[PDB]
Amino acid sequence: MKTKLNELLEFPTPFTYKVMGQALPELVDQVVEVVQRHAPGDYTPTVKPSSKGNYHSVSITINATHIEQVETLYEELGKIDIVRMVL
Repeated sequence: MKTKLNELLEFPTPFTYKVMGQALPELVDQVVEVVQRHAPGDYTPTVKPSSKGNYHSVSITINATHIEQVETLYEELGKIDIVRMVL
């Protein structure tokens, strides 16, 4: 595929990302749902206590076949109105 946004080189590379922000219970649900719909295989975000129970920093693993694909996947899981961010 060649769209210069979700697919171009067609090569699934390991993207070590960290979605840090507010502690969201649906974060792991959207992380595995958006990472599977775009890249083959199920993945999850390892949440860790960074500052408090209200704010959590998770490490999401993703094998997006394109560079910009992992960017849209982060927006799909981090679309909450609260502070959402990714490494």
